[PDB]
Amino acid sequence: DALNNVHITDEQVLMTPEQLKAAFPLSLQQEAQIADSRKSISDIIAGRDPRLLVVCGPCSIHDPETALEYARRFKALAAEVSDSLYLVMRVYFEKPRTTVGWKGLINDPHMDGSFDVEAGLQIARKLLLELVNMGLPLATEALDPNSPQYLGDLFSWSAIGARTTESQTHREMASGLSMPVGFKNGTDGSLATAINAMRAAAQPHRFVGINQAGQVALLQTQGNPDGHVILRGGKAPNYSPADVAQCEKEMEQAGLRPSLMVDCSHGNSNKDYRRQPAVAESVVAQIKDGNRSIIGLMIESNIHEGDACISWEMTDALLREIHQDLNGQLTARV
Amino acid sequence: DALNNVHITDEQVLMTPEQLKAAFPLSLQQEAQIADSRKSISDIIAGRDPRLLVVCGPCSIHDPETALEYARRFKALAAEVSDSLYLVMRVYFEKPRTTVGWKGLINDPHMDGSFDVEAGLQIARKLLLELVNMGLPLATEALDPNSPQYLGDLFSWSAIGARTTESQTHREMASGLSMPVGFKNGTDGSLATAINAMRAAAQPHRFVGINQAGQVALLQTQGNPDGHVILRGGKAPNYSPADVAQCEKEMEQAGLRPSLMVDCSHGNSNKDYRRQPAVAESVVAQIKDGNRSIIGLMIESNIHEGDACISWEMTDALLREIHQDLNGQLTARV
Ligand SMILES: N[C@@H](Cc1ccc(O)cc1)C(=O)O
Ligand SMILES: N[C@@H](Cc1ccc(O)cc1)C(=O)O
Repeated sequence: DALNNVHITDEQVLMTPEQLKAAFPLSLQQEAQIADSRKSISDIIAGRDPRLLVVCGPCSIHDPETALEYARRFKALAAEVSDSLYLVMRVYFEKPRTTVGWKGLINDPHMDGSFDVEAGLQIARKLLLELVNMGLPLATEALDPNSPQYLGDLFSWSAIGARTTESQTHREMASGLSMPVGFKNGTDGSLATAINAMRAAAQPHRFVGINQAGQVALLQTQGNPDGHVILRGGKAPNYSPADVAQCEKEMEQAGLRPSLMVDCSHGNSNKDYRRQPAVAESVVAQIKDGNRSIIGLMIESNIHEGDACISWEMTDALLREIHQDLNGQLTARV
Repeated sequence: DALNNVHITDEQVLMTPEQLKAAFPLSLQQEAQIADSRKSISDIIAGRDPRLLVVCGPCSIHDPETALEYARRFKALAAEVSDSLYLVMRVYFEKPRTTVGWKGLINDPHMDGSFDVEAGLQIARKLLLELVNMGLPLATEALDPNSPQYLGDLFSWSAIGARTTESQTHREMASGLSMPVGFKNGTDGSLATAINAMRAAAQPHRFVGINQAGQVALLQTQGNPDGHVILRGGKAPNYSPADVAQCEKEMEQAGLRPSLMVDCSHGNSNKDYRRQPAVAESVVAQIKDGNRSIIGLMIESNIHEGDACISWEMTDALLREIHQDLNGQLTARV
């Protein structure tokens, strides 16, 4: 053709969500465990559970074995602290916002720039199934309408940022996701985008995505009742008590019940791993001081540091310190 | 299902690109016309055609009749300046840059929050076909891997921004597009993203999109040889002679022959319509003083003024004045 596919040499129909799930299905036990973790995170966000939601893990998943080692250490740490903190392992296969670099375990699993999406999807789903069998709740970030259909049944929490809310085809996708959702503030620091997205997510909507057969589809949503804001900083950090108070005020003026998670990383640490514990400790001080809107923390943490990810030893010490400082000023708030 | 589509109430398969094009096919005259306008734009970008490429039109399309009214004036003006300026009408249905508001003619053609994408696609393609039959080359912006399959056969030029380059599944989509492509600089003013994307677009690549049957597919690309940079400001405008010289320097240092278009709007006018003409005039001055890299202009222009769109009268006066000023210096470059 003179106009169509002039610069396309080949086209290959991808494996569908149907086929991926049939090749790597969930067991009844795994399904029940995931539903229960989603319910627990919903209860925490809604204030019915006193514990603090801690989404912690690597900046981006590198390979299955390292992720499993981190998961072993993380589950070990979580069993000791779960009476005050609900640890959820973030499994991000890719990093937002790059013109450059490795495309991640799903797109380039062989790590040679070959773009083998189909093998990456199977590797990722197998790894996620293994993580679920370890008893770990998993956290993701929604960046497109396709990956929820392939892998969303394995996650208990999702972050929503500008890649969703600034599209028009699927800006309302959060209202149709089966998991609790946290809405990141604007890159400039605007809370309005996150607040509007959180309010809209509780309502029925329609968006363009795919069906289980990999076909472009129009989806009608029911509304997602489990939403909260994520404070991740803008040009300047926004975790301070004054910024938290401003967030609570803007949420209350929107008619929402103030519920927010503090990202200790990117915009509140300014890309430096050394600042994350300071943000976490400021949040702990605020919770001690009768703050009730802060429902969770986000922490970027690898086995080693240096990346804005803190080392595993720092993560262990920090989570233990938070648990010791958060004695029962969290049962105080139910 | 207790895990899948909990908050989804309905799902229907959207009309495929195949079916859309079967319902609203291109006549062979329009096909040859679009191919010829693509070739002419490619010639301008490569420096074979001395004329200046001018992409100009509404901030976004409001409804079909307003678009047609604009189009008749724009075609009339294009006829009278066609020896020096090659006019291309920008037809942007979606806006980038929002989380609230009207979803545009494609998603909400009834403009009542209905999200009737299937009717919007047909209305949009009907409008585009009528615009093509008026003899107007058309310009779009690629914000999505699916909309090119539905409507790209009607466009002669496409802008490429962060929505493409800062995804990791279709970051190379431009290398597989059948039309010349302009790469916008980063929001911060960084030229590296646009330059790297422009270089990568000339190479064979792979990206995830859809086939003509609406199925998720992996596309292998041949490479797109018709690329240029779009200067659209950052934290400050970047159209000045010093900024253009720096862009030339960075492009040459990347191995690219300097070829750029100056956006007289968003970052370069500070979203103040009153400043758009000055920008354009500056570009004119630079060409009169020996510039060889500036190949085009982009102008946001509607029937009425202030949106940072300029009025049609401002547009007409500005384009005529540019045409008067440019006559001889353009053939002297090639
Ligand atoms: N299946 C997803 C919802 C969804 C459906 C279609 C999509 O394209 C994206 C997401 C869930 O249960 O959360
Ligand atoms: N059909 C487009 C190329 C394309 C193919 C698949 C996509 O998902 C997107 C774009 C063109 O000819 O320009």
